[PDB]
Amino acid sequence: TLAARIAISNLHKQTTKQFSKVVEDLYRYVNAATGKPAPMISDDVYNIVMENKDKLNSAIVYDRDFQYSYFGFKTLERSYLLRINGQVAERPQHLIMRVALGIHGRDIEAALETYNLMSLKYFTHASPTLFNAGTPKPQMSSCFLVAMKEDSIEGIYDTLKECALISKTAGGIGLHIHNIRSTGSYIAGTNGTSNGLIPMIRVFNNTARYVDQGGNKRPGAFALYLEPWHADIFDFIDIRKNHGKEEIRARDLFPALWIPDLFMKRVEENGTWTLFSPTSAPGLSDCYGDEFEALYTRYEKEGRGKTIKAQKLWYSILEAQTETGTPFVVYKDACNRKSNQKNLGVIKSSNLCCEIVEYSAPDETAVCNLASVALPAFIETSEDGKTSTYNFKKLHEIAKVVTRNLNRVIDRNYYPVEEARKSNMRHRPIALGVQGLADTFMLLRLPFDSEEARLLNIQIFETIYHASMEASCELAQKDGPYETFQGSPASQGILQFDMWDQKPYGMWDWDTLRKDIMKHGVRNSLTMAPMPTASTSQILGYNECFEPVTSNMYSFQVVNPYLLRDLVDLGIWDEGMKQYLITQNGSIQGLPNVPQELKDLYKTVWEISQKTIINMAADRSVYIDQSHSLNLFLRAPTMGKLTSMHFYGWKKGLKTGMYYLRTQ
Amino acid sequence: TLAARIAISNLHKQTTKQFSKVVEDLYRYVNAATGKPAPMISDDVYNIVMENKDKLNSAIVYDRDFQYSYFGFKTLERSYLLRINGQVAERPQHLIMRVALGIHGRDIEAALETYNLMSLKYFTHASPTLFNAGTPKPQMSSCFLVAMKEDSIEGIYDTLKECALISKTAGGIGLHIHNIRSTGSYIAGTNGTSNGLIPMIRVFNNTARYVDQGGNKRPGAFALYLEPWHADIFDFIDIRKNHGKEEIRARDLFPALWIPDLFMKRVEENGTWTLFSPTSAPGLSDCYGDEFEALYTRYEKEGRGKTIKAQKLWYSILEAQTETGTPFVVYKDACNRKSNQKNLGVIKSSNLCCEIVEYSAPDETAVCNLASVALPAFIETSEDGKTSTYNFKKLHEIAKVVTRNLNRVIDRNYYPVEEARKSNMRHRPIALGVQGLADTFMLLRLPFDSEEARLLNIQIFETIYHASMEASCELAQKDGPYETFQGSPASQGILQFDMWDQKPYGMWDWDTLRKDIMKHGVRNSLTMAPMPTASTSQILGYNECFEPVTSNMYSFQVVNPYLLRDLVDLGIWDEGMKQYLITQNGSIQGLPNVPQELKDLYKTVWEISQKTIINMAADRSVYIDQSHSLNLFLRAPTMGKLTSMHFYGWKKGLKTGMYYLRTQ
Ligand SMILES: Nc1nc2c(ncn2[C@H]2C[C@H](O)[C@@H](COP(=O)(O)OP(=O)(O)OP(=O)(O)O)O2)c(=O)[nH]1
Ligand SMILES: Nc1nc2c(ncn2[C@H]2C[C@H](O)[C@@H](COP(=O)(O)OP(=O)(O)OP(=O)(O)O)O2)c(=O)[nH]1
Ligand SMILES: Nc1ncnc2c1ncn2[C@@H]1O[C@H](COP(=O)(O)OP(=O)(O)O)[C@@H](O)[C@H]1O
Ligand SMILES: Nc1ncnc2c1ncn2[C@@H]1O[C@H](COP(=O)(O)OP(=O)(O)O)[C@@H](O)[C@H]1O
Ligand SMILES: [Mg+2]
Ligand SMILES: [Mg+2]
Repeated sequence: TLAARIAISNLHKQTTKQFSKVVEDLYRYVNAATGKPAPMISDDVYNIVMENKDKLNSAIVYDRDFQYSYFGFKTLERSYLLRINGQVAERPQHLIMRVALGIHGRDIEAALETYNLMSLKYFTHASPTLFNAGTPKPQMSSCFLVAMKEDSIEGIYDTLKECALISKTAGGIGLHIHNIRSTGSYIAGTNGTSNGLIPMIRVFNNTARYVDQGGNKRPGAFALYLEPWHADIFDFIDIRKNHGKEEIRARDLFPALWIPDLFMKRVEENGTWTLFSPTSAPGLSDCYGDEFEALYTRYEKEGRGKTIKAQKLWYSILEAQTETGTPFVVYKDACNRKSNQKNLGVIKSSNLCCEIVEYSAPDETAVCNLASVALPAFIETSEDGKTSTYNFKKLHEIAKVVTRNLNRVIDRNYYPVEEARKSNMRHRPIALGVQGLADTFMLLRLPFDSEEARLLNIQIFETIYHASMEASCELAQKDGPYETFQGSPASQGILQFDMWDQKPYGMWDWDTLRKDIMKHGVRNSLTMAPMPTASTSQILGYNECFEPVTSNMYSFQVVNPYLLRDLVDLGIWDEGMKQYLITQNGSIQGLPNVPQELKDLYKTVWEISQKTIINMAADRSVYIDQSHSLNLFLRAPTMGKLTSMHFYGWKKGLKTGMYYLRTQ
Repeated sequence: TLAARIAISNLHKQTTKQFSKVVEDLYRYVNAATGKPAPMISDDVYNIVMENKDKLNSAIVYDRDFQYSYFGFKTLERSYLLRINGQVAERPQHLIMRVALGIHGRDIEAALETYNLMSLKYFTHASPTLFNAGTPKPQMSSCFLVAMKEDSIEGIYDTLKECALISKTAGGIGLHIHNIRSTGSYIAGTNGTSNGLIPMIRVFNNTARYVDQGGNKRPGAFALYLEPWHADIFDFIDIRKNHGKEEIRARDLFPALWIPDLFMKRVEENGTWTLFSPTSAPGLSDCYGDEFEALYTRYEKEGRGKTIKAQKLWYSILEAQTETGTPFVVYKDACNRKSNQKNLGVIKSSNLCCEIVEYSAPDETAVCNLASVALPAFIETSEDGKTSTYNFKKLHEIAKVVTRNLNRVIDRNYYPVEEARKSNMRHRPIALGVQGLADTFMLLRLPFDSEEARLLNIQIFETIYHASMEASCELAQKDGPYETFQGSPASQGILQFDMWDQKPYGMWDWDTLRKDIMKHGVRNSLTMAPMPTASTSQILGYNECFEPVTSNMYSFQVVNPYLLRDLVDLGIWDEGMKQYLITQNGSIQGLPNVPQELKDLYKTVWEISQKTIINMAADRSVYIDQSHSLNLFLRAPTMGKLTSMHFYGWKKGLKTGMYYLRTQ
């Protein structure tokens, strides 16, 4: 609580103050053990700082280093602040300014604006952008979607190499493997027999452990995508199980289902499902919707696969999620039907955290650059105040700033492999998200499940999508649309919510925007993909992304600051209530002397109906370009509950039915 | 014993008889599950059989199918005889003829000669040649030596792919990794820190399990080579240990030491040894001898590494061999100093079984094609007889036949990767070996450790080397020397034994041969590499390669046929002696009523002095081009014993000090 203004003070004492000097130290750094010059700032950002040192040096407000809570600062200290000899060289303000310069280059005024907005916590960029912006090979991208190059040892190992090269410089990976022939399929060149996915997965698994994001940084992180008809599907979904048969597990990877509607239809009808090897039943990953169903159905009649009962696979899916939190679930038809990149071809996968939906192929590895807007920063106490209100106007303004940021990142990025550069330069996607929706709702006195919260959620996501497309239309006016604009839904005036066949809420003028996009283009094929903010939310001191809090009382013991305020304000906060909190896993329900309104406001995710989560996810989804990383939380899980959740999500038209399933 | 002329009879009944018809069945075969034409004979060998069916069909003697003992036939049945639908289609004679045609093509008379000699068991070819000769992509090579392409993720994964592609089509691999920076070395592109060899080994390990020699054929089989100065050396040697720390072991691979003399010198002097990362101490793998010692010594003074006591590494080497049989030991200086390929550059590794010594680099993967001569087939009962004698003249004749065979294999081979083709076409090495030396010695009434045996060993290897170079000089006269002949020791008249600074035994006219090689060249850079014959020896029914028997009584219980003969001939073979054999692990020493001469003749390897093995290995080594796969066998092992063995071998100038160390 106070140990923050204590440990930040210590860094100040143990660090150089003047920004242009820290930059000098970074830039002139030599790796001692090898005596090699190891500059930690690009030449270009170095020169820019030296030619602007007074302006740059004087713009920085180090008081702002005290915006960070204790965990936030320590998060910054451990992994983000550049170090010289195991000693931290950057103060948080310094990091921020390096990033704003990393992103903006010669445009100093744009860099100053980003410095102010980030230092004041209106928004942040994703971890890799913070780690690497303004450094010599700035790999600022968070996400890569990799296509298995070919069903051959040559393509498998070309793919493995690619993944290694990517993991080297710190992305997370989604990799689709639908085209690999299954167990027992014939191998012609040697008259042999395939052992299927598992032994191939195990090679990728080891690669992930080996290539730890730059040498002792973080284990490689790959999610694998598979359509539920693949004949190896039962072992794939179990890849994370704790119990026996070590040679058949792949514990360092994450399995994801790329589900066609037909699977769901068959599950609900209590029908049959057919398992195929892709050699016997080709092209299934390369179509979707009615076209997929006609193709699948024919192959199924032609006897080309093995028939089981659908509900047998399902029950196994459900078992695996209950035990491991995986596999993830992303609906292939929804993704494909409702994607502005549909003119590129069929989208075969999502990504490590199920927010990105972008087209990939053997020659194109889809990329995304991310940032998240801090939703609390736009609450103003009103002019009388106390009403508090929500400044949608400023939100719109900042989302436009961040849009332009993520666009510069595209052009200034170092891409690990050529397949990533080719994709990104062509198609130009970007990913805006949010953090602290829970905090916003709290501050404003709205319960998560309330109709008021429902409305705010809709308006926030409408404003972010509108702002991002407005900014992207602006950039297309200056710089031209992205190469692949023509033929896109957006070129026809079909925007995300149109694809859900809905009217927009209408807080913004979508018609003028649409008129404008049709005439001038947009600069980015996609703009929205709300992400977990698993790390960045913790730097800023807010609840991750768009989920309710999991607990009003984490563990160092820290009680929800909004709840604490309230308890003291009511003459009820004593030792007998702090007790009823570490024991109650952070709940206040049923608790004796506590007003109903606080109970309704400080509900945990474990106490909110997942029908409420799904509904709200489905509401904002009309304003999301890509998808979003929808964690599901079940207290006492049953197959019946799990089933109704997936199905409710599925019939709502979600793209990401489920990220992790969390239990207790 | 009789179950052989029973199970062979059954195959006959269950197989088609006429050779050209089995060929027809093979050639017209369709993979049923996929309906793809899967011809199991090349077009070229098919056409040859059809244009010569009477001659081919009538030359075959199916009585010869009864040359094979019971284990031999079953070995053939399980893995070698081509199958159509899980049913064996080839009789052994058929296999033999396919191979002779696979090797010889249009030269029918050469094919007939090879058919007679193989069917009559004068010699055989190595497993891959038997599996694949005359099939559509005939990969007949047994050995590949792979250079780690570069100290980078790009080169590591290009290497991994290469190994996969090779393993696909059934070779064994030696891979040298001396150039990979060790644990804690700096990584510049990302300001990180290396985790060294182990996590990289684990990726190769998984690849070996995955790529099982054509799809369900046999696990991948890789040996790794490392010079004992590499800073990761303590964990490398322990890679096969059974006990804890699973993440640090690599149990599906085999570690091999590539030892400079200096290591040994330092061990014996009780001196220091210095551990380096190759980034801090470059070029050590790229020189040998005095040049290596001056370079190593300087780096060691310049403080570039970590200093320990030599005997600490050694003791650990010795511990690991005691427990796992590994690491193998091959002396880098001996290999390099005494190699006809020395004009190519520094040889950085041996192979999976430590018999091959060939140059490899990022663009050249050394290859070898193998065959073994059955030493027993050249015993004739003499003209009066009973003396038995040894027909050195026929041995010479057959070795010349096999030389020409292995040369055609080179030209007719399908190479899995371009690096293997480039090497093999340039340099053209080949590998002759032997099987049943133990049987030969027995039949002839010579104890393994006798002076008579010593002499025969010297003469056999002299005759094989002479014959092989004679034949290879013949081919150079027709076809030109191999591309890289000029500048070689052999081009200067320096033959293997010259490099040991020895005179040849002189049973053959080496001077005329030398005159001839100097004028005309040889077709192959190398010709001799006696191999384990771990499988092929068992097909023919003889003791593997050049080792004494391990036991006069294996397990189906089978007693040494030469010993059995003797016991019945002496009125001593009863139930009380068969007993003293299953219990005595197959020994006859100390046994009451048994003549001294039989005790001396039927000594086990466990009862022969390893000084005798080393001596005899050192004797024949002067006639070996490459090296040979020298297993060592110790009853009750101690550090002192193990040490004197390695050192005695080392001072004898051996190339392969040790293959496996076997214990009990
Ligand atoms: N376990 C195992 N799997 C293999 C092996 N070789 C290939 N595979 C798998 C990898 C691919 O999914 C599939 C086909 O591999 P390739 O395309 O390299 O085989 P190839 O072109 O020789 O035969 P094809 O014409 O594709 O049937 O079989 C092997 O040696 N062991
Ligand atoms: N554990 C781990 N090892 C790595 C990683 N990246 C590279 N290595 C190892 C593999 C090589 O032995 C060595 C050098 O790798 P690279 O040549 O790909 O690194 P780079 O060229 O970026 O840096 P350099 O100039 O070579 O120091 O470090 C990593 O992300 N994790
Ligand atoms: N452990 C990880 N290693 C590498 N990349 C990751 C990891 N966790 C998340 N990512 C990448 O960052 C993206 C967004 O994740 P998020 O948790 O919002 O990241 P952060 O908050 O660290 O910026 C994911 O889609 C994924 O590609
Ligand atoms: N398990 C194996 N897998 C692949 N190759 C092997 C294996 N064992 C031996 N080899 C290859 O064959 C060579 C000679 O071995 P040997 O035991 O004489 O083979 P074989 O008797 O089967 O022909 C070795 O140097 C190695 O490269
Ligand atoms: Mg193929
Ligand atoms: Mg490098």
